[PDB]
Amino acid sequence: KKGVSSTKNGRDSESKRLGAKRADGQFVTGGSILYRQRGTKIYPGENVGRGGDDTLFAKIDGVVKFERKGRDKKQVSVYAVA
Amino acid sequence: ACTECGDRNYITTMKKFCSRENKQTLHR
Amino acid sequence: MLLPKRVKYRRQHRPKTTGRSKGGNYVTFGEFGLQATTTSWITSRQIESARIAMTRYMKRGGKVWIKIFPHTPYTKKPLEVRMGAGKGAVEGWIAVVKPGRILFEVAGVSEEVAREALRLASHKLPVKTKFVKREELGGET
RNA sequence: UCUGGUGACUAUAGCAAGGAGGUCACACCUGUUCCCAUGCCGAACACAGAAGUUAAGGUCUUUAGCGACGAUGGUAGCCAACUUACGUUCCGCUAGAGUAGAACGUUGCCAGGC
RNA sequence: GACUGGGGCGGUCGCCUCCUAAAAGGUAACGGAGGCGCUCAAAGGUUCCCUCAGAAUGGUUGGAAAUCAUUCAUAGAGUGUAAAGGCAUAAGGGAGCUUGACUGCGAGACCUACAAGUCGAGCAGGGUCGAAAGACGGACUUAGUGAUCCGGUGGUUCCGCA
RNA sequence: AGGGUAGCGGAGAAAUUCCAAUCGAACCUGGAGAUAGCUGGUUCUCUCCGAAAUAGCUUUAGGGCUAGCCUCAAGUGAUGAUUAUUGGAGGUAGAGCACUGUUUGGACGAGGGGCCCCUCGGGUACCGAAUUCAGACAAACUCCGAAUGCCAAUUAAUU
Ligand SMILES: [Mg+2]
Ligand SMILES: [Mg+2]
Ligand SMILES: [Mg+2]
Ligand SMILES: [Mg+2]
Ligand SMILES: [O]
Ligand SMILES: [O]
Ligand SMILES: [O]
Repeated sequence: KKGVSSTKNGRDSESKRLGAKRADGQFVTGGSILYRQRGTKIYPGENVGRGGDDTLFAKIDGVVKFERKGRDKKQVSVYAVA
Repeated sequence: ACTECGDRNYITTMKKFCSRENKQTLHR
Repeated sequence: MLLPKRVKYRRQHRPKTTGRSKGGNYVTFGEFGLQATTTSWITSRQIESARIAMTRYMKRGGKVWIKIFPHTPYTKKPLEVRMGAGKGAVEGWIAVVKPGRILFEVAGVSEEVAREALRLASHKLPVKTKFVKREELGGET
């Protein structure tokens, strides 16, 4: 009946709000984040710096562009605003 | 402690800056 | 009731599957085989009973297979309870059958005795059935 | 476009097998006095040499046996709409995977020898 | 004391990772699986160097378990720690030297009701490694935690009831 | 009959019983219009606009606060919305076995266990893994991977 007697598993509010935070064809400012992740689900290219949680940003203004490298693993690479 | 003679201790259970002579020192 | 066919769990609780549709899964081993056609899924107990039948009525040995195995449990919890609390204990195992699987297959016999044993099976399962000959797949490469 | 060094390209480059050549490339290679170095060891790294050789590494030729690529067609599924409560059906977008066909024994840039 | 498939007994009350979660995020349940309330003076930083588990066979220690020995071995190992993500130029394993586990800051972005949290190129000071470019503001990533008031210890360009 | 004990009390052969028809602590006045996160009630017409029933925290869940969602007056000034076109992040449906783990029947040889022969070996049903043929299964497996949606466009039409 009621109560008897169990777990209570369930630790259900556990959130961090990852993902992507910009898109291709998007002007962007220095210091701005593009894409949170972990490990290297995306690598950086040019005009980029990474951080102590595998975040990504742009050291300099420009225009975001993702790319392919080796049939598995991508990379992101700002290129110069004209 | 320090040999700038002022308590700075990031410890719990050494040749480095201390901001009184711009040097780096023991502490300790 | 009885659950002879069993395995290492890997986990004892699982969200169910409930069937929608498919075809396919032709015969590959024997000659004659049973095709499930319609609305249900299965427990092991049933399959065992069907095997008892299909082994008796065929003397002369006569070969049988079961192309499927229940990889899935079937949970059902204490008697006369209020709902709510944690998912219940194990009672059963399951082998889902969309319309198009081929449960039972045989060879070594003629066309008749097969067909009888298969009648005597399909009365002992939920699903409507159909009798089939191995003449063709829908692909041979 | 012969060789070599360095770059770019989704392994169509690869992997397995076999054939051929070297004192101009490179390599094996002789040796450890010095540079230096091996947790034992000049095997490795490194320095000094060029005695012998194409065997190996590496280069070129050919192979489609392995792996990667791979359409077109039609199928499952599904966005929208009509019926319907039917483990739904009919109609209009879209369009997989698996698979056959076929493709594949790389392609180009810069320098320097030639 | 609240939840509470009436209430009670039972169980839980915060945080980290997954799945349910519907190809961005977010998204509950007395739904399903696991943990944390630390550890390190090197397991940190930096310059160099190297590549494993497994398998085959011969050999003392013979579960072929111990080190050897080559060959095959596309990462099946290992990654301080729980799981997902990640890594082979290594983020793993060893050697040298050190101790950036620094000071003052911080444009600009995420997140979110708020309070809090997260990341941060770049400037200057003054230094470690390295030949030099260059790298370093803790640990591959995330959890390892506690408002304010009050009390205490040290310091000081502060005030101090004529 | 005449008298006493008076409520933070008295009396009680004790039942929480009696104390001016009332007693889990009488009665009247005053504090006092006590308090109420609760129920109930709220008075004359028209016109314009127009929701929500969620997130978080809450000795909180039928209350509250902030954000959402509305209205009004200023301000901004085409920034918003739908569609088309291009690009793009993720990994569901589906499919599949290349890792994880499950599984059936073969092939099986690497080799064993006894019962038995030998007595150094033969080992004659079951098997591990060895290697493989074919066929299957999955929210917490993925070599793969749709439709939809989501993010932006010194882009275009409508509004
Ligand atoms: Mg009395
Ligand atoms: Mg009143
Ligand atoms: Mg409000
Ligand atoms: Mg499925
Ligand atoms: O009142
Ligand atoms: O009142
Ligand atoms: O009142």
